[PDB]
Amino acid sequence: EVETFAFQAEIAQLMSLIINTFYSNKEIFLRELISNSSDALDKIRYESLTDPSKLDSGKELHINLIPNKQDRTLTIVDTGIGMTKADLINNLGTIAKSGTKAFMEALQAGADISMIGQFGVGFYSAYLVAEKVTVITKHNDDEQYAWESSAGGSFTVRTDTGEPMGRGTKVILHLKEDQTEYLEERRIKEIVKKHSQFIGYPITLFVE
Ligand SMILES: [Mg+2]
Repeated sequence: EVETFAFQAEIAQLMSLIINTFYSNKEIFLRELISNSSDALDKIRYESLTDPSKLDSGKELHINLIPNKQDRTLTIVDTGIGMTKADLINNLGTIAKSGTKAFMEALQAGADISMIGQFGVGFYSAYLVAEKVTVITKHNDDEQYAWESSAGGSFTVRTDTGEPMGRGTKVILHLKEDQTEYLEERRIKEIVKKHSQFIGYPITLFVE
């Protein structure tokens, strides 16, 4: 059973801007996703100080980057806090609406795409390089869900029956045809070194 939801207008506009604006420095998408993973890992870490039981779903806190040329996907996996169904449908868009308006304020008033992360909506930079984004996520006390969107104003949520995750998030980037460079090891390495070198969690770049 797949449910289909409309993005809030403001979020749909943001996604259209990202997809349509001429902007050659597409590589910033990876730092934004890794940053989001790091924040999610911080979050489970501090929540589990006043509730150790939140770590029963997994104690390891790390990030995997997994390229698959056969599927043409780049997956950013973390064991962070993950996201509830209530997050995926409502709470994320509630928070993102304000940060989206600030970001588009600055885009005309002293800014370029590369500061999208300072307004909490860096996730949507994924559409610089991905034609479709699939997000698998598992939060404590909720089930595992698959969120999916190829933009166009809508997204889907379903219960995930695939490989169970324990706790965390997988962002699966289905790369555009002309963006397979982000499957190449040298390229991913270069980008992580340039923009993500001081993240306080292990980042494992899988090979192949
Ligand atoms: Mg929305």
